[PDB]
Amino acid sequence: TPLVHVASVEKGRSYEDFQKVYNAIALKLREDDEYDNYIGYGPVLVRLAWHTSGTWDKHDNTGGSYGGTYRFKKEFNDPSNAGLQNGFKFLEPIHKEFPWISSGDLFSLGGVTAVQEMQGPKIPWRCGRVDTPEDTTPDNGRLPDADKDADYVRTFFQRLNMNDREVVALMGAHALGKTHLKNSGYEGPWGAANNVFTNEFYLNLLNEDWKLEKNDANNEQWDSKSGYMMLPTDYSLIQDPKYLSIVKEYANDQDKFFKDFSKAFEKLLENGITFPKDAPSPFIFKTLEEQGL
Ligand code: HEM
Repeated sequence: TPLVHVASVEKGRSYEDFQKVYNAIALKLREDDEYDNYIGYGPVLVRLAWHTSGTWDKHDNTGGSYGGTYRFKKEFNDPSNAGLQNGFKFLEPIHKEFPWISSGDLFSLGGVTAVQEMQGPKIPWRCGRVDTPEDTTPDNGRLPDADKDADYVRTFFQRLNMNDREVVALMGAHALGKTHLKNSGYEGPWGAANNVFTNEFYLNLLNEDWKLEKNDANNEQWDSKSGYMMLPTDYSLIQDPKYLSIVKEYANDQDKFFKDFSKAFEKLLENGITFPKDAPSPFIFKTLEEQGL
């Protein structure tokens, strides 16, 4: 038997209210810019949007972005979530300013905000997630391991109802940010421009000379002479012939990657949620640049 989670618009709010939150997040991202050696909080916000959505299970409709359960200790302390506390504390002051927004809507909106402010595509976003109680927090272990191969990646993502194209598009977000030894047992960025959203991950995967090395934590990762790295799960995208075709596609067509990421990422953030027919349409927020702010 599967739960239903129906979206309920937080009371009386409309598009101008959520655009105000987006703007608060965007402004903080622009100011609090020294984090992680001047990478900024953009990438950890996108990670946080993904980890809070990616516990979803299509089979029983548990986990996912709806309940905003990352705020509970079982989930907050998932070893897979190590590092994400920095994104949570970045958002805490925003939530105090806008205490009316649910936790789900805030964690997911922070990811949308960060992608757009890092020059990525527009991501339509829908409000309505409702905080659910502590007993609904998912058990640890639902997020993926990095030391596996293409068959594991494909199987993992079937749980999230993601197909080959969606998975490859979604992994493009590893253009952003980096791995941190003390968080995950891997170290290094995937590329040079790690707080601008581009198709650089696919380019580097195809064009770099990758060498399998062991890092100071005794895990294997692929390293290049440029100073980039790839997780085994990243690198498996060029080992699997179906994945590789899509990697080449996104490497050679920026716009297509942007459109496919937008669709897949929205779906990720909305998995598990039922929207009434009279729910508002998806919002498309303007960036600070578009508002002239
Ligand atoms: C195979 C599945 C995935 C694996 C194994 C994986 C693994 C990792 C790991 C280990 C990190 C580094 C954390 C750290 O130690 O600092 C990371 C970072 C990141 N992941 Fe993935 N990830 C996966 C999928 C995704 C997806 C689908 C997204 C897109 C929403 C995503 C977005 C990110 C981002 C933005 C970071 C950078 C965070 C930061 O820079 O602090 N990842 N990932």
